[PDB]
Amino acid sequence: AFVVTDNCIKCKYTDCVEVCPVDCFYEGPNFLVIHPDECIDCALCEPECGAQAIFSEDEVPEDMQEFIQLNAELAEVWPNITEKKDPLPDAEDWDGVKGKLQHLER
Ligand code: SF4
Ligand code: F3S
Repeated sequence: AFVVTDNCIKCKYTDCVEVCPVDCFYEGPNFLVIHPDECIDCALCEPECGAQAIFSEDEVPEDMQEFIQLNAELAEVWPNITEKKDPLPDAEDWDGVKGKLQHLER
């Protein structure tokens, strides 16, 4: 599985969904996750994310490991998203800001 990690939060560009051949992205108010059972590890979404938030599960930084099960948990409860939409307002201001997990909205 690939995993969405902290910098997606409050940015949510959604550039990643357009290349996902299996549509396994799931949508929160201010964050996206990857459903690890449906994801086929094609890696195509990784270079599409301007916030560089997406990692292969085995390359998730040590300080963001919590995001692995968080993706799995929220992918079960959020609605599927298969089409690009406008990034969140002020996404540029939050791109690069650390510890945005504290801002995650369910
Ligand atoms: S790695 Fe491929 S299948 Fe998995 S979330 Fe990214 S685009 Fe979709
Ligand atoms: S910011 Fe989030 S919505 Fe997709 S393009 Fe990057 S993982």
